[PDB]
Amino acid sequence: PTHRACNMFLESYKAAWILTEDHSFEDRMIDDLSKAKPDPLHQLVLHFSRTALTEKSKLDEDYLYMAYADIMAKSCEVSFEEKEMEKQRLLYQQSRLHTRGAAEMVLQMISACKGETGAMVSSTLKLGISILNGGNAEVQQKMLDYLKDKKEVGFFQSIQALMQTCSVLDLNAFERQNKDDEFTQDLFRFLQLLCEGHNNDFQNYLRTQTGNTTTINIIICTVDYLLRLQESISDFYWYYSGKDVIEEQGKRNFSKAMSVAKQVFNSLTEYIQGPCTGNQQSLAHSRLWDAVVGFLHVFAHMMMKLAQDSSQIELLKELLDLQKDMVVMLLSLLEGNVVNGMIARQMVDMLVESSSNVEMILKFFDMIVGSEAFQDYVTDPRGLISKKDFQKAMDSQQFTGPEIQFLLSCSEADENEMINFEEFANRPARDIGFNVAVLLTNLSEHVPHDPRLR
Amino acid sequence: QFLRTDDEVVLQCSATVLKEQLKLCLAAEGFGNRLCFLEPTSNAQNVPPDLAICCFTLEQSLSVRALQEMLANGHRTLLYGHAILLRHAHSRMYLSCLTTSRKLAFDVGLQEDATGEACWWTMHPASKQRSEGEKVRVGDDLILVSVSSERYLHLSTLQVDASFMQTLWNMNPICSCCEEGYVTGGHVLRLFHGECLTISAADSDDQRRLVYYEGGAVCTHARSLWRLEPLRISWSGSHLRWGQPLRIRHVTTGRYLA
Amino acid sequence: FAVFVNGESVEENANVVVRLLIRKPEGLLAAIEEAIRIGHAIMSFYAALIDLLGRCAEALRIRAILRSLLDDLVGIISLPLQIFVPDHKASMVLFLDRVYNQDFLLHVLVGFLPDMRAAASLTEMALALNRYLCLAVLPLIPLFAGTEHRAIMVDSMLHTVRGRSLTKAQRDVIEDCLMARPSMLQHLLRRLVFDVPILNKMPLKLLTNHYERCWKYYCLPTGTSEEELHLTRKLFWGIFDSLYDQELYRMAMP
Repeated sequence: PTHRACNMFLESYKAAWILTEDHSFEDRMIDDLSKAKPDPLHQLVLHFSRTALTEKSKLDEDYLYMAYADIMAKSCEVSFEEKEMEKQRLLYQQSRLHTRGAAEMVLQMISACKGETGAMVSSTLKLGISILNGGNAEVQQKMLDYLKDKKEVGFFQSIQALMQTCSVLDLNAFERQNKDDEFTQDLFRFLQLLCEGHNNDFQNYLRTQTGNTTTINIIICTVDYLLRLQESISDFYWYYSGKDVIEEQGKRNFSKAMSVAKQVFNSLTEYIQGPCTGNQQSLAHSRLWDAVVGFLHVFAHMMMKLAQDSSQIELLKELLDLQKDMVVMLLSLLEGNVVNGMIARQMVDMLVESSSNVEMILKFFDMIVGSEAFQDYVTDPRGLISKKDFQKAMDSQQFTGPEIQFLLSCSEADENEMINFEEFANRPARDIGFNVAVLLTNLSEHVPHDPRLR
Repeated sequence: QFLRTDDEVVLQCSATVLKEQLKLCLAAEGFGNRLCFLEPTSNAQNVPPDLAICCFTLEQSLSVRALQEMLANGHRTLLYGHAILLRHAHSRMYLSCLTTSRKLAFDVGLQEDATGEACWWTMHPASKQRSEGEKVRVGDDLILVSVSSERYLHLSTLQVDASFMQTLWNMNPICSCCEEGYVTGGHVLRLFHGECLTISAADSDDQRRLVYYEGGAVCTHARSLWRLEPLRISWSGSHLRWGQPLRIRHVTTGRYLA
Repeated sequence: FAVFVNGESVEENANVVVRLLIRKPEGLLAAIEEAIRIGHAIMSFYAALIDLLGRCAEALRIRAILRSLLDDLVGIISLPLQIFVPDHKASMVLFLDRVYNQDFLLHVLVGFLPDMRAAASLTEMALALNRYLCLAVLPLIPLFAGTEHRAIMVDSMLHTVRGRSLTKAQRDVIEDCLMARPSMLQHLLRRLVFDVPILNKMPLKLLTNHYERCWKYYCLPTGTSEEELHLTRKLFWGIFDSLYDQELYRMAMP
């Protein structure tokens, strides 16, 4: 082959040395437009702001807007001292797209994005996040100002439906995949950053937005995504539940979902981290309580199932990050409460409805029984002890007997039949159980004399 | 208010056969005839339904894939996606899609075990409103589909059988559970005189229609038994209360006292 | 094309596909003849349908719900009884193979009969004969009745003497040896002894080679018509008189 060798070089070299750092130009570019009746970058956005408000119905893919959205998207104690110096330079840049009209375009474009998932919309979020990121209130104020102004409806009308498709792990595809959510993960962070720094004026806006003649409720919808995510993850459990050892792609694809799940709870928190009690009242009537139930079922079992060997722990560390935050919303779904408050009593309800699920998670926390045990029978210069000797050791120093077999399996079964103690202390895991213990006290302290809780 | 695990329930269905608006129980004695058959309910008055048999206790409500895992081996609310086991209240043999023609589609009928794919039945709602993950509303449209053959639970022209054609089954619960020591409706019990209520032994010239109090003998015997039937197809299982209508089916006769 | 791929089904599609086909587009045997009398493209439709269903196969469960439609059973014979037709029979056979015991052969027939018409290569049947030769490729899998039907199939082996499909028929002959009363097979082997008389056509000598491995299995039976086989042996010496392919043929002659 001759010419074919030419073209292959055209490909691989493009895959190779073309993909590099010259693309870091953009600050030089954005500053160029920031120079000196508006400066050009302001001119630039004002154009797309025009373009987005054109009545295209089906908003056009736009290879120019797509580019400048990314351009602007990448425009963004001593460690603290330069942190503010970074945060200022961040704030100086975040304001650069803010004093200029870009704050408005993002939100506008999305209104034109409507039902579309069409790539360009993904790039807008990348700008709509980068403008925020730090929670920059000034934008966040203006970004609100735009909406009660226009009362355009089509903003949320875009987002609502946008989440209704959005993406899910959906198992049926997986088997087929065996032989997109990054955009979902992105968007909820977008919604999060609309509520970063607790804008009760704005947080309520998501609850109902009174100015719009329509009243979309993002929250109940953003929960529906979670409940929608729930079905997959729960179904994703049972599929590997018989397979014990997990596929790397399954180990990977699951993590991809957890990245999405981790984000969504954060949004639920930002809709509630502010003590905006009416938002959580909405959420209290939500099927989110059912949503809470199921993750625990995941957590009841996926967690212990991950708890078998070192290869799983990476993902197991991921799931613990998930459960960590999951109570953080559930804790924050409480933070402002009367003693026998209704919102609390409902989480009094879930723990009993999820009885066995919440039981199993706790037994994982017995782990010190994660350390002291071998001292009673250790012998052989490496921290080793035989699994049977470790079993005989556990008869006394008393963890429940059915669980005792699990510790061997949860160990390592290293070197034929012997077990290190120090390796067998990883589970890190403590943060959840802190938060659980917080939560379970937080319940007993807010709601007492409810014996099933006690 | 939502359908749940261990809820006594029956498949009410619906039909407008001829002109009669014929809703009906799906039931079989099980014993003596495992094949299921109709127990019509549109005439819940002059010709009362055999409520004793149609009752079907719920057992478990595993997810589809979850159910597939249980094959490889807690009053939970039902959800529109789980398959469900369906215990017969009487024979206790669980409901299934048995293989028999009656057209080309399998007859409904009981197993003798929790085991096997036949036992289970996915619930797909038809309505656009209803969807997966929703707590299953009482009386909403639902379509059972046997996991064993994935035929819909069809009401063939009348006899029930699984078939690829749908039928809009509806399912009103009898009752959740019971508080101990208190009488639910649909229950079978003796009525003690403080000694007990009874009838005559079989092959009496009476045709066993004469009614008696009696002590001894019968008090252990089956003829002493009496099934209460509060007069509703739906929440018949509600805790019994005086001052509400309730025909008293006798047990051994199957006759109503009158 | 959606499910059959290179051969064995991409079941991941096929399950769902059959689930959809089961649920909507619903006498499926008499209708065949009703169409044959008369329109025909609807018969091509049911044939494509069965061919489609045949291209897919807990999956053993789905195989069973497909078993709901051995209803055809001898539709292969019905399709055969129609002899514009053979394609349909090919579908019936692929379905029969994928979904569905040597007893069954007796009433699989009479496509080997039809091949007798094909031996004289000189309606749409002449255009269709090729499909029938293609049919010869397909099978490849009281006892006296089997001796009769095997006499007939052996007559089809005589019909075998397209050419690559004929090599597949040679595979049918080698299958006739390896699968296996045996003595009637020795009579058809006498037919192969006359075929040996024809040999010394070289492919018919390869038929004499399969007849040689059959002669080895018969030697196992040996350790009547056997005298005729000795005549076939001296005829093999005449084959030695007849003289690369001849070398291997000489080895089978040994």
